[PDB]
Amino acid sequence: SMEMDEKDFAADSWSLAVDSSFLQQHKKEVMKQQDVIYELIQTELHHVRTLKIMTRLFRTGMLEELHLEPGVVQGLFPCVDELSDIHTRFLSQLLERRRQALCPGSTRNFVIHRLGDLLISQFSGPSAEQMCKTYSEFCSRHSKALKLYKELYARDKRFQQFIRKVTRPAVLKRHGVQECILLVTQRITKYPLLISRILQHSHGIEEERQDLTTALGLVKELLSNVDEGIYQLEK
Amino acid sequence: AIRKKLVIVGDGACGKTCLLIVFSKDQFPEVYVPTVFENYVADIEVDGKQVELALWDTAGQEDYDRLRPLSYPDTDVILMCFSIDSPDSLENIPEKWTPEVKHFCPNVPIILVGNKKDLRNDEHTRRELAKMKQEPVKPEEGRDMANRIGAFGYMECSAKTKDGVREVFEMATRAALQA
Ligand SMILES: Cc1ccsc1C(=O)O
Ligand SMILES: Cc1ccsc1C(=O)O
Repeated sequence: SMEMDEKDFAADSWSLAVDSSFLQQHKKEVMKQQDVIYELIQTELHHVRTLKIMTRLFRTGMLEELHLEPGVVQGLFPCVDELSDIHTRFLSQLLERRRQALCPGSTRNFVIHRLGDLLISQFSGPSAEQMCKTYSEFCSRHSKALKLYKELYARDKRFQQFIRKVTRPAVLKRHGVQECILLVTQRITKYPLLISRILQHSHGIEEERQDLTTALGLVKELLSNVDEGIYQLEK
Repeated sequence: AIRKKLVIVGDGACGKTCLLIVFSKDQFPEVYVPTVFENYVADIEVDGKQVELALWDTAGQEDYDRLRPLSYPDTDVILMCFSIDSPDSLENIPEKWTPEVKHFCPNVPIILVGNKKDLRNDEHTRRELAKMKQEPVKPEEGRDMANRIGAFGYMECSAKTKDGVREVFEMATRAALQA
């Protein structure tokens, strides 16, 4: 994670992130729409940070300090590079939308009016196929990854010391190995709740209401396809 | 501090997400109520014992039968939620949620929780429910269902006012500590 984006999403809401003189200029319904879009981006930033802890802190640390066999590390962190690629690209598109919407002279005041289109692109065509394929593989390997972690922690002394060392800082409190795996599995089922609530406050422009409606249907088709393609693997 | 895992289950309108948010901040959000809950590790001290209680929500997974059980591995305590303003959510407890939680979490204590107790004497709620020949769930109907499903205990709270919230999570911690 980078300081610029962490500071831009430090506040608990869009209403507390923008200047109060900018907030006063907007209707209550616009503020409600913007608060939900801000939560979607803020939680997408946290999700990409979860994936970076898995690849750079856990996976890479095990390869370079413990000299663990790549086959074992792959079993602990299935599809983390592909997941990182999908969500960093989605996040870049979300943050670019906010950046274009900024008022000149400001790094915090903005209104995002056209999210639906970005959501239709993310959850359709090649990117939707890559999310379905990647999450069907990840979620089928989820139970095996937890069992493999538990076996290593209880039998290898060097592994246990490495875990205790890298998870000691207060910024890793919610992000142990198993916690990261479940945070990733649960991410995809958060999208319909966020999109439905953005849609609830996006009736002002009929084309945006239609775009959000299509995006919601696309996300549900994705989730149904992933759910149908899962079978827990066992070692 | 020992580490324990709590999972909250129940219908989409049972108020499970709001309950996790209000407990983890010790505040009913005064500006924006978040749509989603990611996770949280609560530092709880109950009856002299210090515990790290990891909190998880199942909201959004209700229609996905193969994704939902991935939240269950190594759960130490289940909070099974229903809304007091919704007798229909109490009806889904014994034939839908209870068999699933007993299959994926055998021998794990279940606390049955009646959320939104502040709505029990709300006029709007009593008027709305009467149009479908219903009424807010009575405390004794909650106790009977808890006894029926073999729940560890029965508790009530209101995420809106915070009443009973701390008590639910402290009891859940005690239940997770038992053999
Ligand atoms: C056996 C084991 C290994 C890492 S966590 C854990 C547990 O008991 O939950
Ligand atoms: C998916 C699940 C649910 C309860 S245990 C378990 C596992 O695979 O370890």
